[PDB]
Amino acid sequence: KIRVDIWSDIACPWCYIGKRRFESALGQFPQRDQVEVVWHSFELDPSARPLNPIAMRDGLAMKYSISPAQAQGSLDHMTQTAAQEGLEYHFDRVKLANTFLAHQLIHYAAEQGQGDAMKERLLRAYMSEGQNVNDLDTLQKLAAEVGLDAGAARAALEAGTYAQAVRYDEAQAQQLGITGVPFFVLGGKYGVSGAQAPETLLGALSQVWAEQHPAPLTMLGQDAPAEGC
Repeated sequence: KIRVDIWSDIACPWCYIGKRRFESALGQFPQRDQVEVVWHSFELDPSARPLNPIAMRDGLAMKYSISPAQAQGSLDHMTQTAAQEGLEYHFDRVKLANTFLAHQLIHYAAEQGQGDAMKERLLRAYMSEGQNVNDLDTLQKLAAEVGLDAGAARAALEAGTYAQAVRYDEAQAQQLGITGVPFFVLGGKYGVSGAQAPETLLGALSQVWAEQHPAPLTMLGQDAPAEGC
């Protein structure tokens, strides 16, 4: 097996682009059935208020200290880039929500083996559908659409069951020196930073697989005294 640990935020347009680019690489990878993908929580703004009422453009402009026009240029670039991945962004509709509860929902989903589908649904909800991913009703609905037990998902969110696990994911990232997302870890050994091209990720997958499958040796001589486990 090859394990791929991916750190990502729901509020992260480059993370969604990166998810698609990774999926393209994985589709090209002959041993894709041997790959285990695990999503890990990362918050770009863990101190974000529950819901920040301003436009994403203005939020971005404040974050990077730039003009509304250049902030718009940035949004436009990301929109155009995402369109090449089949993604239709609607930044004008984005609700600037704290994503802590959404990350908790992905943790809930992953216990049911639906981590990726939940991650995917939340990215779409955030980037394309103008949904508030801090809103409990909204999260419950999205859980239902993914095929989860909507009532159980809601209860887990209200109890904060996966809160610690999310914070641990975030601490893990800090310890690994991960300061920007999306970030890929392969085989617990190799780091790949940002929304890399499919070719790069496919190359990494292939490199790791090859490393774990050396050519069999040609044995010489007879077995001599040896010790084993």
